[PDB]
Formats: sequence, structure tokens, C-alpha cells
Amino acid sequence: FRPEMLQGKKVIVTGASKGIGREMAYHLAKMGAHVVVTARSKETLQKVVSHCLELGAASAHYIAGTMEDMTFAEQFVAQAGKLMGGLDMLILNHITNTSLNLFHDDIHHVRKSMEVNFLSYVVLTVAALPMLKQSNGSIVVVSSLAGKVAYPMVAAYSASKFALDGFFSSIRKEYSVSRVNVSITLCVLGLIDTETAMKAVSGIVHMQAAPKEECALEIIKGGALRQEEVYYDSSLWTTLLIRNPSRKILEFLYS
Amino acid sequence: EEFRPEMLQGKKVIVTGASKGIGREMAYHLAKMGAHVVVTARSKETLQKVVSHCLELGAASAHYIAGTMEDMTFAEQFVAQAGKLMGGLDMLILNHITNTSLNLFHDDIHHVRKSMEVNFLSYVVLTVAALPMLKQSNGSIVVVSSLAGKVAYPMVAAYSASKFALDGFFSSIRKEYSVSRVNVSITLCVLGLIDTETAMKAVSGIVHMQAAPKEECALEIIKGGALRQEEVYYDSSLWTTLLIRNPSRKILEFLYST
Ligand SMILES: NC(=O)C1=CN([C@@H]2O[C@H](COP(=O)(O)OP(=O)(O)OC[C@H]3O[C@@H](n4cnc5c(N)ncnc54)[C@H](OP(=O)(O)O)[C@@H]3O)[C@@H](O)[C@H]2O)C=CC1
Ligand SMILES: NC(=O)C1=CN([C@@H]2O[C@H](COP(=O)(O)OP(=O)(O)OC[C@H]3O[C@@H](n4cnc5c(N)ncnc54)[C@H](OP(=O)(O)O)[C@@H]3O)[C@@H](O)[C@H]2O)C=CC1
Ligand SMILES: CCC[C@]1(C)SC(NC2CCCCCCC2)=NC1=O
Ligand SMILES: CCC[C@]1(C)SC(NC2CCCCCCC2)=NC1=O
Repeated sequence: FRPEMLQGKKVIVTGASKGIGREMAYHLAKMGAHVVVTARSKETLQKVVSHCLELGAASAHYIAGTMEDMTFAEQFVAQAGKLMGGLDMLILNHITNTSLNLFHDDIHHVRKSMEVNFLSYVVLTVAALPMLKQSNGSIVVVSSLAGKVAYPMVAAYSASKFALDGFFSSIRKEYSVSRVNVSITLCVLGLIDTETAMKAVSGIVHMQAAPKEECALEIIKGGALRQEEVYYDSSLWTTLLIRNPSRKILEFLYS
Repeated sequence: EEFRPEMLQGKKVIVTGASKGIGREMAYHLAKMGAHVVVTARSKETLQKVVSHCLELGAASAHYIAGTMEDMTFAEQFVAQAGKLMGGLDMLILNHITNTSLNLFHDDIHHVRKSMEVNFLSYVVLTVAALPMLKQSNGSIVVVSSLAGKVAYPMVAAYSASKFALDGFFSSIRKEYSVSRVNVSITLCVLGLIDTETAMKAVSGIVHMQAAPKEECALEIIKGGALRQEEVYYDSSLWTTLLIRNPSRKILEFLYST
């Protein structure tokens, strides 16, 4: 990895107002990328754009809205496009707000989780592809342990996250033979410093929490190296245990 | 602790997507074991032709309810107006899927959405709808999935996302139910290539593997939900069974189980 890599670079970061998303903003701004950030929360985004500008961003812009809204999602990429001079890398990071609870019958939240953490990711990917094909760019899709392994209390979430792996890991095999030179990186994250995670695991989880500023960069690094996947967790056993190598082989044979 | 056709006799079993392929056979076997059976699917007389064949084999009770699992309400209600037909629900077999051909993904969000709605959401909806009854029956949910549901495949991106989703949701729920001492089993079935008409033709001149027999497949699925297993693996390759099990996942789930 060379940060010279992101020198003149055009990067969208969704879910960019707080947490791991913001920090990418800032890393991307330090590396003097161009950045367009998004979330629902307008007044927060003003604050990160201007922080990005301070930090050395080649340029920085926000566009606020909600990714339950597919036409906003599709419209978001075209404008993001036009603000910078095209697009080099698209980092899908946002998620519908969630917390730990047993699942009872909340079917609105299963649906919302599916639409916002999954479907919006497809809608943004479809819209963003022309520009990415022109730069041989990159999709970075942020997932989690619970999108690789099953965990109780995060059923909906987990379902949207498995979906992310399924859909994109499949798109990527398609791209490969389609001479579609857009890379696709799946980030698998354990617990991270962020305010909203720390508050959500409120004594429910006794798992060491990883620095958010560092995870942020790991995500960029990975996507910039066109890596199929990024694992990022504090525990040692997890990083070892989380990899599925028989998936890799099994895929070759079936290939 | 062996499998006995005897096991499924009192049992009120819903089968979905039963008007053809695996689903049909599943309802044949069930009836041969003398269970009450309700089946759904969109198309109506194909279902009549199944309810009817289902007595010739020796059910206990056979009905059907036509509707598209595209509509959450139908799903809510179908279950309701079906436990009402059998007295309770004892087993829920979920296996309907929205027609998917096999093409590279371009811009068909429509197909993606329909795929999530029909292939995943409806199963959740029906689970919710079926639960009061199952919690009581000590029932057995059984979700039919696929290799594409555990492993990546080109051509089936939207389909794959919906199968991968069934695993991440139903495995969590399994975990919650386990801690809630909710005594409902959840069986995830990973199926390889099966010689259904849909598959046969969907995959003609493209996926070059053996085609596990449909009628054998469906029994394996039942034996599975019958025995309260966490998963069943039915494919026609030795490689497959041998590689597809993921012991790291089970350990990772253990470690974290504390
Ligand atoms: N933190 C952790 O421990 C882990 C995080 N991850 C992944 O990290 C990514 C970021 O997580 P984290 O930073 O902790 O989460 P945060 O809750 O801190 O960040 C959430 C971001 O997404 C935004 N958001 C929420 N709803 C919507 C919406 N409907 N439309 C658009 N934006 C929305 C929020 O902005 P706003 O409210 O203003 O709209 C905010 O910018 C997620 O994909 C998560 O799945 C994975 C594993 C662990
Ligand atoms: N066949 C194979 O090789 C494999 C099968 N599987 C899984 O096996 C299960 C059954 O597959 P298979 O039997 O081959 O496929 P079929 O096409 O034979 O089965 C489709 C069933 O779904 C019903 N259906 C279709 N659309 C809807 C709808 N919108 N609402 C309600 N019902 C609908 C159909 O009835 P109608 O169209 O009349 O509505 C039919 O009874 C699926 O879950 C599939 O994922 C997994 C891997 C491989
Ligand atoms: C039990 C989940 C364990 C955990 C380390 S936490 C996670 N994602 C979080 C979901 C919880 C909602 C609060 C913020 C969202 C990010 N993924 C994981 O694998
Ligand atoms: C490339 C698909 C490899 C295959 C064995 S076939 C599959 N599911 C089928 C999807 C095909 C659409 C029509 C029939 C429905 C069921 N799952 C797999 O793993």
C-alpha cells in the first residue's frame, strides 16, 4: 500500500457522519483524496466536510438523505459523480439503525435492515458502475463477523450482512470473466470503538473493542489493494478462526 | 434416535411452493406417512392436482391455498387460515422461490428485490405468523437453501443473496431460541443440483454436474426436520459433503457462546 495511491482520488463514503465512516472520510482527506460523504444528518455532514477540508482533502462535499429511498440512492451517485470529476472508489458503509434484542415479530425492522444495509448497496452499485468501469475502480462493502458467523440478537442485521456476501461475492466472479475490471472488497469487522456500538453492547458483550481510527484505514488500504477481503478484529483467535478456506476450494471445483 | 416414517403421522405440516419440483415430492412423502398437509403456491389447478394425488397415498387431511408469497398479507394470513384448517401447526416447510433464470447481473434491481421479498422475507413473515402455533406444537421450521447459499456462484447473484440471508437470519434465531428455551427446531437444508424440471432447464447447457434425484432429495429434507437437525446436506458429489461443512464457524460460534 502507498497513500500516493489515493492522491488524486474520487471517493464516495456513505454512512459518513459518525463512526467508522467518518474516520475514512478523514483518512481519505489526509491522503488528499476527493471526498463526497453521505448520511441523513445534514448538520453533522457540514461538520465533517469542513473537517475534511481542514485536513487536506483535494475537495469535499456532502449530500444528505436516506437510503431507504432508492431514488435518492440512485440520484446520490450521479451528483456525487458530478461534484468530483467522476468516481474511483465507492465505499458502502451505512446501515439502518439497530441494537441488540431478541427478534420477536418485528418484521418492519427485518425489512428495513434488508432495504438499507443490502438493497441500497445494490442500488448504489448499479448507479456507480459506469464511472467505476472507466477508472478500473473499487467497491468497498463493509460487513461484520455477524455476516460470516451467526450471532443471537442481531438476526435482521446478520441476514442483511450474509446477503451482502452472497450477492457481491457472486457479482465478483461474474466480473472476473466479464473483463469487468472493477475490484470488490468485503470488510469483515469485529467490535469497533464507535459510539453507537459501545452504547449498543452496554455490558451485553465482553469483547475487546478495536480502535475505530485504525479500522477505518484498514478498510481503505484493503480496497485500494483490490483485496477480495479484509478481516479486522482485536482478538487473535477470531482473525484465525474467521477465514473459510474450504469455501475457497469448494469454489474452485464447482468453477 | 433413528428416522421412522412413523414420526410424521399426527403432524400438521405446511409445505410451500408445493405445486412442483422438490415441494411437490415433499408433500407426496408426507402424505405417504399419514400427515395432515396444507400446500400453497401461486397456480391453482396444479395444486388441486396435488391435494388430490395426496389422498391416493394416504394423508390424513389435504388442502391447498393459492396466493403469491410476493404479498406479505397473503403470507400472514395463509398461515393463519391453515392452522385453522388443521387445528394447529406442527411443522413449517419453507421452500418456494421466485423464478430465477441464470444470467449475469446487470441492472435488474427488480429481480433482486423480488428475490429478497419472495425468497427471504416471506419466510420470515411466515415464520412469524407460524410461531405461536409452533412454540406450542414444539414444532420444526425447515428452510430449503442451496450450495449457492453457503458458497459463491456466478449467474445467481440475487438468488444467492437471498439464500445467504436465510442462513444468517435463521442461524441467529436458532441461537436466540436456544437461550430463550423456545423449543422449536430450525433445519437449514443445503441442496446441490436436483433434477427438477425448473432446474433441469434453468441450467441446461451451463451447470455440468450430476442431478441428484428430486424424489430422494425431498425425503432427506423431511427426515431432517423430523429429526430436529440443524442442517442437512444433500448433493451428489463426495467432494461437496466433505468440504461444505464449516467447523471454524461452529467453533467461532461456540467461543462467543460464552
Ligand atoms: N462498530 C462496530 O462494532 C461494527 C461496525 N460494522 C459496520 O461498520 C459500518 C459502520 O458502523 P458504525 O460506524 O459502528 O455505525 P454508526 O452507527 O456509527 O454509523 C452509522 C452511519 O450510517 C448512517 N445512517 C443510519 N441510517 C441511515 C440511513 N437510513 N441512510 C443513510 N445513512 C444512515 C448514520 O448517519 P445518519 O444517522 O446521520 O443518517 C451514520 O453515518 C456498518 O456497515 C456496520 O455494519 C461491522 C461490525 C462492527
Ligand atoms: N432444483 C435444484 O437443483 C435446487 C433447488 N434449491 C431450492 O429448492 C427449493 C425448491 O426448488 P425446485 O423445486 O427446483 O423449483 P421449482 O421451480 O420446481 O419450485 C417452485 C415452487 O415455487 C412456487 N412459486 C413460484 N413463485 C411463487 C410465488 N411468487 N409465490 C408462491 N409460490 C411460488 C411454484 O408454484 P407456482 O409457480 O405455481 O406459483 C412451485 O411450486 C427452492 O428453495 C430452491 O432454492 C436449491 C438448490 C438447487
Ligand atoms: C452481536 C454482533 C457482534 C458484532 C461484533 S457487532 C456487529 N455489528 C454492529 C451491530 C450492532 C448494532 C450496533 C452498531 C452496528 C454494528 N457485528 C458483529 O459481528
Ligand atoms: C448455479 C447454481 C448452482 C446450484 C446447484 S442451482 C441452485 N439453486 C437453483 C437455482 C437455479 C434457478 C432455478 C432452479 C432453482 C434452484 N443452487 C445451487 O447452488
